[PDB]
Amino acid sequence: MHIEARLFEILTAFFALAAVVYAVLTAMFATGGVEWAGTTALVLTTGLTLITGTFFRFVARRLDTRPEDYEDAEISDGAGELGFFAPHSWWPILISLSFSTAAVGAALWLPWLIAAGVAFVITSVCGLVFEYYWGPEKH
Amino acid sequence: MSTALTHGLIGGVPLVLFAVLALIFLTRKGPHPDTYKMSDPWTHAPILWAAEEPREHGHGGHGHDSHGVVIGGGASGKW
Amino acid sequence: MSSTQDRSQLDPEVERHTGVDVEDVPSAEWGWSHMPIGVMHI
Amino acid sequence: WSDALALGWPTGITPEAKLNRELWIGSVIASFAVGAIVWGLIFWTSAFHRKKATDTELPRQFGYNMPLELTLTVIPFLIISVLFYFTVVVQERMMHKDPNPEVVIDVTAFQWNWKFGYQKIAFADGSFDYDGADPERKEAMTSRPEGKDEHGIEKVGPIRGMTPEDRTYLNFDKIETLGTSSEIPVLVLPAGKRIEFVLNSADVIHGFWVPEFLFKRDVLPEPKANNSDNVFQVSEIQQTGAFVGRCTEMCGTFHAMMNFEVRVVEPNDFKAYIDQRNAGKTNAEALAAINQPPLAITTEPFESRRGELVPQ
Amino acid sequence: ELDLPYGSALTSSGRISAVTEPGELSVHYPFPTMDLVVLDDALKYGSRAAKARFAVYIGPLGADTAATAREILANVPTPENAVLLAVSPDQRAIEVVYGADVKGRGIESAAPLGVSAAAASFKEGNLIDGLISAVRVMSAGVSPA
Amino acid sequence: ELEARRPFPERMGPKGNLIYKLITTTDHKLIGIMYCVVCFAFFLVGGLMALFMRTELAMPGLQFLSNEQFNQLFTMHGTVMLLFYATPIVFGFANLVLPLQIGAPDVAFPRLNALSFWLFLFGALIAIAGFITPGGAADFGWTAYSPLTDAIHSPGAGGDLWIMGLAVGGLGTILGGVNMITTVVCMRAPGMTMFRMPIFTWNILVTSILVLIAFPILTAALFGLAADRHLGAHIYDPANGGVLLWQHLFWFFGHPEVYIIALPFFGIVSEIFPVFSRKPIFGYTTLIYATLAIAALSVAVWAHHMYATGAVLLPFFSFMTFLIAVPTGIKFFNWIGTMWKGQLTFETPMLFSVGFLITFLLGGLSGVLLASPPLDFHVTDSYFVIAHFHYVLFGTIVFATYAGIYFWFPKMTGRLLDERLGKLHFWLTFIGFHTTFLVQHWLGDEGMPRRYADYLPTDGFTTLNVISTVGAFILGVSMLPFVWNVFKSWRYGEPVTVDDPWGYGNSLEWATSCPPPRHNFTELPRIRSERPAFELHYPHMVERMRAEAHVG
Amino acid sequence: MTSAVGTSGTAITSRVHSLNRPNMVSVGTIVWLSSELMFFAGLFAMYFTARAQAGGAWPPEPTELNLALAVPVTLVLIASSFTCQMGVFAAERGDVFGLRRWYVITFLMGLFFVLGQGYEYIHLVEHGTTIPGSAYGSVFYLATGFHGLHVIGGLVAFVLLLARTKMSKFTPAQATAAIVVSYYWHFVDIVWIALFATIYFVR
Ligand code: HEA
Ligand code: HEA
Ligand SMILES: CCCCCCCC/C=C\CCCCCCCC(=O)OC[C@H](COP(=O)(O)OCCN)OC(=O)CCCCCCCCCCCCCCC
Ligand SMILES: [Cu+2]
Ligand SMILES: [Cu+2]
Ligand SMILES: [Cu+2]
Repeated sequence: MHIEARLFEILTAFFALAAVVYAVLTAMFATGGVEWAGTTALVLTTGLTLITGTFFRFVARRLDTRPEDYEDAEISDGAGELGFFAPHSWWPILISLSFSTAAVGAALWLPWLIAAGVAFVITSVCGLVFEYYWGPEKH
Repeated sequence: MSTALTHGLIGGVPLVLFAVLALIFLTRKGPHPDTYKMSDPWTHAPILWAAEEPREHGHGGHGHDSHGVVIGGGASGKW
Repeated sequence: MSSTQDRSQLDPEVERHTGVDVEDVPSAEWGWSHMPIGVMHI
Repeated sequence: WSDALALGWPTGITPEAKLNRELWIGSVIASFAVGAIVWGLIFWTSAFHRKKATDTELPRQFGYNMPLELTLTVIPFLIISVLFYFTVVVQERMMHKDPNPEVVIDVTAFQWNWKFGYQKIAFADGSFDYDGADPERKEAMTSRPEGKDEHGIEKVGPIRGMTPEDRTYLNFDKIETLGTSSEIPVLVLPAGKRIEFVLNSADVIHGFWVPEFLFKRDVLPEPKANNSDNVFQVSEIQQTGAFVGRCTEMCGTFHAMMNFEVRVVEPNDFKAYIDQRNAGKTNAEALAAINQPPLAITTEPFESRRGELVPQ
Repeated sequence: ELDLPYGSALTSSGRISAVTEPGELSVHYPFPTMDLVVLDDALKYGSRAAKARFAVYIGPLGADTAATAREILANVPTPENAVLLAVSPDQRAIEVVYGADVKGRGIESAAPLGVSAAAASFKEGNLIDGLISAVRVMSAGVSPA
Repeated sequence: ELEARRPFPERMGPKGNLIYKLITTTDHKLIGIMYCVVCFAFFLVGGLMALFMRTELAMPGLQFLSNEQFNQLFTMHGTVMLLFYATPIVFGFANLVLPLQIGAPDVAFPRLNALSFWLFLFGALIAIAGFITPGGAADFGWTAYSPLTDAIHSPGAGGDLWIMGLAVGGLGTILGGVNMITTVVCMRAPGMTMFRMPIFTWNILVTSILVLIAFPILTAALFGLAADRHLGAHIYDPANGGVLLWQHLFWFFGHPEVYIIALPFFGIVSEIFPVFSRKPIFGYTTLIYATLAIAALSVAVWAHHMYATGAVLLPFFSFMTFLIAVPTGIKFFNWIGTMWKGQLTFETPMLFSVGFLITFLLGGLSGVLLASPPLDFHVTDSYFVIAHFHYVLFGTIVFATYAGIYFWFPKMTGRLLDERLGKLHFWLTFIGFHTTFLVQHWLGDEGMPRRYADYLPTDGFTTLNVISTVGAFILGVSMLPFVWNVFKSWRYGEPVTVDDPWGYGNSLEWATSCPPPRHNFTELPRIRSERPAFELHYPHMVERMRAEAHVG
Repeated sequence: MTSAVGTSGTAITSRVHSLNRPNMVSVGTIVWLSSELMFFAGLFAMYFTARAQAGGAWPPEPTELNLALAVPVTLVLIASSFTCQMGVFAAERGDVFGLRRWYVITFLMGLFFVLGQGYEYIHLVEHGTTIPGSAYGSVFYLATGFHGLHVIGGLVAFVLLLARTKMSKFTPAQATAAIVVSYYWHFVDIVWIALFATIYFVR
């Protein structure tokens, strides 16, 4: 994952430079000193990229070159057991509906509807997460 | 300005342009081959069509084997 | 494999011979499966 | 040719407007040259049809032209850097902030109309011993000794110890040319003088834009607390007459009904107008007295009726 | 062994992946799309009653027409219950062949009817319409197994 | 020695074979189709809002709209078209072909992308649902500046539903970004290195990062606004930096928003030129760097939408606004290079793809004019800006998306959209578009601020407004040929029995059956370069694609 | 149904073999946390703008931060992160019950943190400062209460993962689920450290 990590490393370098230059040129040459909104946003997007790139670099150093990341790799090299990918599931739509109920409860300031929507979101997320772990009924 | 004129313009210029462009384009020979006339010889390669109507035992090809043609009828005609 | 294949004999009784077919509705024989299109149109 | 090539930019009436128009003409010339060459490239590569003479042989299949990429990534930087230098030199004359304005107009823009205060007037030739009022700038410090609780809270106020319903940032003046919904305000300014505008918003953000000034600013509620340089200056206004001005930021429903006028009159006309306004008179009366149409001639206070099909 | 004249390649597995230049098509059938759809609808659900796969062979069938009809019926996925109507306008010939399972279900009695339906429309000058009519008549004749 | 194929492929399918998939579908290909269909529905719904604006603005009086009804129209039109048609359809296209274009069977978290679509759909509906309320939808602008959005101004429920509708829809966009970025990083073909995956997949990858950087800020800002509206939280009180805080917060999201809307369709356009120019994408390594630079620069040039406020470090953002134009220039020149000396055949995908170049450039050229604050002063918040970002959006996310739809309709349906109807649709769109917005440059150059429900007859530019309305109704009817084409081509229309209905395809998505098998592949070729499908279909070109490459 | 077409012990398995390839769930959760960092960036921007516009006395006179209570809760959250990491170490092993113990005490200490935050909230509220009562109070409550909502969501994730461990055999997939939950908890504690340094020390 060398290139995958390097992408975020480059983004982090650019965003760190942007945050530093913005902070300096806003602390001086601005109406009211540091803007404190653009500065913080730039600093924490630098943090976004830094976190992602650091994790990717850790993984790249922990991993031997994959067929995906290896030039001149044959298809048979990567051929094998791919992992579990969830087949059909109707829990995502229920999660979306529950979050929509909570959202309308927030918009129309209805605490009862907010509570109902949060309970439904908990239920639907529980269903989605447990979907492929619920054991057979024990009777 | 000339409420009626503006309404007619906004309602008609799109229609006139649509008609002109449709005449230009929709009246062009399509990529679909022209219908095969009976008088002309059959130039297209042999065509075999099938219904896919029934369920064919198992979907997988292996195991079907070749039981045989077992022809059980016939007919003929000359138009 | 902790499951046993099911088999059922459902008491049948129209003979589902003029109407819907298993190709269109897979469980035509198992219950009321087709409403005349005239009903929906009207 | 200049008017047509300006793409409908009004000929400015201030030195700043003229300079901005010249920069716009130059930038549009550059943009049209770039667009012409690129469209020529597109319509010339459209001549690379799939010629029927093309046998079973695919095109040159090259891609990956490093020197050409370097040339075409160097030249755009040069073009935009020249444009940036011109932009900076023009920007320098965006607010010269001359500490000796010849007339200061307090432009306070409330929900769906304007008000102009004439904060101060000080002609360079020597005249107009006039000044702003500011007795009415009264604060709303909610510094009660005690609130709902019995003791301890001694709440001062939410924001910097004050309440959002403060309005102290607003400035008020003796001569207020308030604009009513049925009477378009007409800020009258002397020709040939330096006019400063101190910009403020009573309720919400909106935008003071005189299209013939070739410049707009956003009147914000509390620009000083928002680090906004609301106040901006105009070195001169050469041409006299009535110039429309408009609201160019979201105000609410009647955002399109905030049109005003900036009528530039001669310095003697401004003398007479200010004297007659110091005397108890309205803006229309003062305009009529100085022999200039009282109502906004570039715009009307169009119907308060919600629309045409409303049954009156 | 040779792939299509241009742009078609044999993949890692058996399937051959082909291409066509952007302007043109793939099927290249010399019939209107709508009456092709009509004949497909016939073959598909006007034959569901028959429960025997109905097939149409417009290609030429030379030499002994009956025998070539047999060995092209062999290509139907399940010739056991299959009804192949083959028309060669290069020879103005019609040949209908049946599988062993589709026999005695009215198929044999419907063969002259289907052939006549095809022939009338063909002499009228409508190959696809004649094929559709023959399929309809034959499918009506056949009874489910 | 002959195959038994149906006379015509199945038109629609058996009763009840689709409804349950939509509810339970975990297939990205079908989810991408749901995105495209639903996104276009919001395009038609959002587009209809502009026709009401166009009809009203054709004449100086308020013929049939009210001031607030018109105000709700551009808020929801701008909102619907951007956040419910433009941003949800990049993940519609990503879900459509991004797993195909990298050799993956599915996305990283395929129940998550199903959630993302439903979060998009239901989040979008509750935002548009402000209309059914008596007050109306969100009256404030799409930008939704701070004090106007406070509970004091625009107190209605529609404004609140708009805020929460974006929060719900925003989450789906964020989650979708996690799938595409995780899919690219993790799920890839055994030979597809990061520098050999197609440009579109690269563009979506960087776009996903922009989504992750930008949208969470919006959700933070929206909750802050929602807290201010429902709790008086003084978060955006003007006495604080509220007015400039929201603009800083919003535009920091906003400008990346207009680039996640742009970069994906730069990839689509970049996918279509090489296949129809019959030559490699000119400067592949340069385009990926150009895309990377644009995303890096877009984050730090957000405030050039706030030049009029007079509260930002004006020189800093202008410089980077001129700096972010250069990479987009490199991308534009590379596309021409791809077209250069190529056997161009202007099928309906190229026709739209070339149209993108023509419309985008003029919108782009006006973009730098806006990058100059002195020019941005007079022209800010006027119809010149309305004409700028429509020549750029419509160019980038209508011309290109249609090119993507026309390009990839066979690859997702197995049927070819009619070429003649496609050409009719394009020229109606092209002729219609240039009519409606070209005059809007002049319209706004002279005094006419945008978001104006009515104007005086004495005010000039009455003839331009009707000309604009004429163009929009040409655009209005231009969607009839397209909908008819898709409607009669999904179930009918020339079937494609081969991969690459457009020969000379690349990106490995043209190495599978045009309706791809579930899990995208039965055959993954040996990936060697940026054009795997082309290498497979034309082995003789393999050596040439390496020999002629360097010369340029 | 002889033995199985898919020779897998668990109906649910890792999304990709993590020994040779990246853990896909970990990649996804790390990216999402990087996004939540920008969410908290928006909150921090609000707080810092309010701080800048404050007239010298940033926390108004009525408000008085109870650092005596804010330090114990911060230390408890740090301890929660440490014990969560111990639970992760158990998860890497097959120690189902060790993971359960570590995560249960993690959940208990996170709940204690939430309750302490609520105690400080009610104390501040009765001592004047409230969301509608002050700009400081409002920004502080917005930031700290959105973090509190994130902590509550983390607690929900913890209990949900424990329920999942109770219903199916421990596998690499479930260990990865624990790992990503721990990533979320660590992100939550890191943003809490940032918020604590910003509110109580930087002030
Ligand atoms: C896909 C959407 C998209 C894209 C690509 C862009 C691209 C650009 N935008 Fe865009 N912009 C918007 C969408 C977009 N914008 C939207 C939706 C608004 C909202 C209006 C508002 O609310 O204010 C907006 C507003 C906006 C403003 C504020 C206008 C105002 O409020 O007054 C400004 C500058 O002030 C600006 C500048 C730019 C620049 C410099 C580019 C450039 O990065 C790229 C385009 C320019 C080019 C020049 C490309 C062509 C380049 C070449 C051909 C190379 C050679 C040419 C040169 C070197 C000149 N944009
Ligand atoms: C993707 C983004 C996008 C797209 C595609 C468009 C497309 C169009 N926009 Fe757009 N527009 C914006 C984004 C977009 N716009 C934004 C962001 C603003 C600024 C908002 C603000 O500042 O608040 C704006 C502002 C804006 C204004 C200024 C409003 C004002 O300030 O008063 C106008 C005025 O005419 C306008 C017109 C148009 C027109 C005529 C089209 C056309 O190209 C649209 C084509 C029309 C259709 C496709 C409809 C035809 C179809 C039907 C009639 C069938 C209907 C069927 C059903 C409903 C089922 N737009
Ligand atoms: C979006 C939510 C809505 C908008 C965004 C809100 C974000 C806030 C997040 C966390 C805050 C938690 C801490 C809150 C407690 C802090 C103390 C305080 O707030 O002060 C007391 C005041 C009274 O003050 P008073 O009348 O002047 O009288 C003083 C008496 N002397 O209570 C209040 O209003 C506070 C009540 C606020 C409850 C918010 C619940 C949010 C749950 C939403 C669920 C998810 C929705 C998903 C949306 C898609
Ligand atoms: Cu206005
Ligand atoms: Cu106003
Ligand atoms: Cu921008």
